[PDB]
Amino acid sequence: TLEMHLGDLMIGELSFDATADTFAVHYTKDWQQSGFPLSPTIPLDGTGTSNQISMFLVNLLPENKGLDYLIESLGVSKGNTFALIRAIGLDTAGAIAFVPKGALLPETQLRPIKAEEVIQRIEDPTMWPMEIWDGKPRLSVAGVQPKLNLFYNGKEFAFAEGTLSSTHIVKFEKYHHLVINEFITMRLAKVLGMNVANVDIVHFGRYKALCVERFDRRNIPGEQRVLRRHIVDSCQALGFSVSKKYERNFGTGRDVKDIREGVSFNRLFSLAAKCRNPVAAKQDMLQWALFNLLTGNADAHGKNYSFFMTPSGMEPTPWYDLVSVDMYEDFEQQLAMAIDDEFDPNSIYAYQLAAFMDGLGLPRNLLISNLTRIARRIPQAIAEVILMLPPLDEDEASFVAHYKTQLLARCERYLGFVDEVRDVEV
Amino acid sequence: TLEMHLGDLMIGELSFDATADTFAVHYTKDWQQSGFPLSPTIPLDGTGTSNQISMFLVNLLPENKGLDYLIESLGVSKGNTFALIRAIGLDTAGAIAFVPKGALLPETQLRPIKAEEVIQRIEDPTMWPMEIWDGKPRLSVAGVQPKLNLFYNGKEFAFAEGTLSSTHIVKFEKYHHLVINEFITMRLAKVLGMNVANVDIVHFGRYKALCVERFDRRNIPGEQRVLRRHIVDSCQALGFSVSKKYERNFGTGRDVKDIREGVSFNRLFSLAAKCRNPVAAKQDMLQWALFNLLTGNADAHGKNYSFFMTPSGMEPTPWYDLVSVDMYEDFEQQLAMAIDDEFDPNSIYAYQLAAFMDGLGLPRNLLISNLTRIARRIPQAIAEVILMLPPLDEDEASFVAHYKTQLLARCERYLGFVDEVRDVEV
Amino acid sequence: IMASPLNQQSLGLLIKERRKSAALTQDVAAMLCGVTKKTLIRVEKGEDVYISTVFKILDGLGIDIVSAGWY
Amino acid sequence: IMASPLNQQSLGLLIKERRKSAALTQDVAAMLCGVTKKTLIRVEKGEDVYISTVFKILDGLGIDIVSAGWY
DNA sequence: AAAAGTGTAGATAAGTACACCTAAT
DNA sequence: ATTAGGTGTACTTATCTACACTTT
Repeated sequence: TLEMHLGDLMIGELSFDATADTFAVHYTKDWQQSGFPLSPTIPLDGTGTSNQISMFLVNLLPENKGLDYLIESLGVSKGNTFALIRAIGLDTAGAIAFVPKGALLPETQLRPIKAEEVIQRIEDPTMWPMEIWDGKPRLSVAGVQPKLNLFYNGKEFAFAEGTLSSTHIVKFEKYHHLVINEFITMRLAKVLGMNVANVDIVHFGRYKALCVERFDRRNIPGEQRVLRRHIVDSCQALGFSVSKKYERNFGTGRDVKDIREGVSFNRLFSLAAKCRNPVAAKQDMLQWALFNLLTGNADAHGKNYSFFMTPSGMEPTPWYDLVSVDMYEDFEQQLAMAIDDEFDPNSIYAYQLAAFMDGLGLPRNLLISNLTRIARRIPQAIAEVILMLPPLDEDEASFVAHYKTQLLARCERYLGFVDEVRDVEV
Repeated sequence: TLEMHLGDLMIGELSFDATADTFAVHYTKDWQQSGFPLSPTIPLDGTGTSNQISMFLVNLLPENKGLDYLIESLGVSKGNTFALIRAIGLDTAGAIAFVPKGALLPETQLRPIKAEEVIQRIEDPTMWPMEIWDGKPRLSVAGVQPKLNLFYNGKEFAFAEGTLSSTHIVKFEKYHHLVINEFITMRLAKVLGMNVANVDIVHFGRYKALCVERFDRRNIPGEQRVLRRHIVDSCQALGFSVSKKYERNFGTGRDVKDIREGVSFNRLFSLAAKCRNPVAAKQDMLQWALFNLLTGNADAHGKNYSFFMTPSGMEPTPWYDLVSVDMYEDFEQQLAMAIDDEFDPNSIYAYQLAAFMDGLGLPRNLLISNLTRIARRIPQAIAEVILMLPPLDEDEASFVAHYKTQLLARCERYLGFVDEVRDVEV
Repeated sequence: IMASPLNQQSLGLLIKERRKSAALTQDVAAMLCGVTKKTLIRVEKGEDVYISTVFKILDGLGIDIVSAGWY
Repeated sequence: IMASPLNQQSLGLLIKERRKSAALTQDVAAMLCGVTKKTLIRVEKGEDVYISTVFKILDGLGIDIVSAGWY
């Protein structure tokens, strides 16, 4: 049994049955009346099924070899969810802390970090990759993107301990020009007026890293605290296992290609009903899809889209993990979520989009409007983004040139057939 | 200064300024939030004007020489409102009791009444002659229909003292065959399905009297208490002086015939807005008017129509004081409230009703429906009412025969021209 | 019993119940509300109608409808 | 702002404010709600409309509307 | 001897969509 | 140069005033 602490307040209890190997969640009546559930699949009345609770908890864990690091510190079995969540319970995705009864370390301290300590990990002692090689074959999402969640006051980075938690996520690059890619993409998103997490490039030694501001975390100047806001990804919202993050959950094999049990665009838009403002949500989701289509992000999947949980309803979070995959040909280029049963970005035409919107029960002109708006604004936008960059070498410059060219190419390509969309017969 | 008590609870204070000769009413915050005002013209915030308060308080007093009786027991001047209300405060129209601070006499007991005590009052004074006042009166303010408000448990009558209050009104007849008239009229109303107070004929010695059940008062069997519910007449609702009870408040003089400052049907229906259910109210009022037209009641006036006061809004009370004036030719036969500027019942035709409904902004077919429904139902209804009568002599029988004949005559007369109404050009 | 969230149907039902609560015939209530009883029937059954109608009947019967981070 | 009982106009105003709160274009919000923007303009201005439309936009924007002795 | 709740029909009137164009900032 | 708007047919629909119907 573990107590659920939100901030300084206890919202309920998570009980685990060792013999039955089953999970249960029960909430305080105060929270039942005034509060909100962990996810839609774990209601306040305590009717949450063991399965949904388990999957929810699993979805909080790392999806990469980094997990195997948790096995390095932990002395339990891979099949043990409880101990793992108990280990990382104090700081995880979302605002929920899982605290053993009568255990609190309020008075703890900060652990300032000097650049050498950060650089020390890039040498990959006590850290992934090891084992620097993707993939078996065609990647992705692991393990080539080493990351560290840290507390950032605007000056110095430090490790969060006890009640304190990391306010930022620092992403270090090994694979070529990834920080620049995500930086340009995220800034491009923000410039276009999209709702997106704030990103800044930070330097450690000769290495560049991407500092991302957590929107589910807010630091208070003038005192010692870190404010958390609870969130859930689309897998946790739809009650899907982490394996279902991709629409095709059994892999890219052309044998299983026809089997999609995972998160799709329909399943995503279905969540608009649970949002405080369904229209706005669908708008955000559609712009997310179109944006990922234009920036050539094929890795946009279930856990890359999340919602703020509130008593009134769900709210969409700012976008995050926006990257152009089209740049890298050593990765998988087929979309995580297909457009009207088409996973090939190059096979997308007026038909796929027309049927895609028809499949959502939404007017096509909405997509025409939303698509035409962005693609036309990108050329002037991408320019402003490049100027936000720090000093570069020639390779990086060539990469950014290639990026700009590819982006403009996609923009033109899409902008080419948009008019056909209205008159298509699906 | 007098405290306002509703039931066992103090709902506020009525303050009187002796020097300024002005009235003021201020309420407790509990009552302000959860309660309702004395009338619409005396709001809970205590902004009620001295004028409206005065008129309201005056409207509670007797309109007949009985006023001079309360002056006989109290011994004060006519121009004194405070002392009179202070005198009768314990029992008045409505649920409001006006109690001097920290003063209660009664230790309430019952004072049983034997018929002899009644006959003594039916006998000379005990003043109720009351003619000839002044003045040769006409309209039913004339002379005396002596009544006493008394407690009736269903068996024995007793005087209400202290917190206890009269649950019934016993009306004694002097003028010929009035009890039978009101009885037949009220019972006819009830038979037709209208909302009306329940009436029963009671006998004292050789004298007949009409026992009327107060709808603003409810007695609890099994215990000693009397529950009051606050009400207001249309004069108190519209904030009019008692003099305005009749549409023509300056009398029937042909000089003042064109001057009507008093309650009219328009002014009455205007109150439908303040009711919890305006439609039902308008329905009740319309059926009230039509019923009074069919039964030939020309005395139906402002103080003969009242509303229950509740926090949610006003509700119409059951009808009362329904009498056929057409039977008596020694009284004023012109309507208290005119039909489209026509005070003569004999001059009422399709035109007057058409313009009457047009003046209310209501469809004529409504009046056609309500009129046609009743006028055909009266013939079978009046028969059933006669069977409710006690043993009669020949005079009474002749009176009831005349009544029935007149009623049927009116019914046919109205039913004659009712169809023309739709095609009328006003 | 009263369901809090309103839809097109439950509104019509609410109206119907408030009408029958006042023991009013459809024709009378409709007439007084300034609509034909057929329209009132359409409204009661939750069928599509002009909002003005709905508000005529609602305002008529005294029915009031109202709009309902961090840590 | 009004916590008071809603009428045809204040409803349109409420919708308009909830729309502007979401920073949504009329065309976009209307399209997503399954109506033309002109209709949405009619609704926002309190002009007469089919109740269905009103409920489409209301349900779209996630607006919930609810129905509000003896002494 | 109905009553209240239904539908029917022509006739009036009015909403919706669909896309083009306006006026400002 | 974008959002909140007014146009324009062609279309679909609600409203009204009676009559007549199916059940009390």
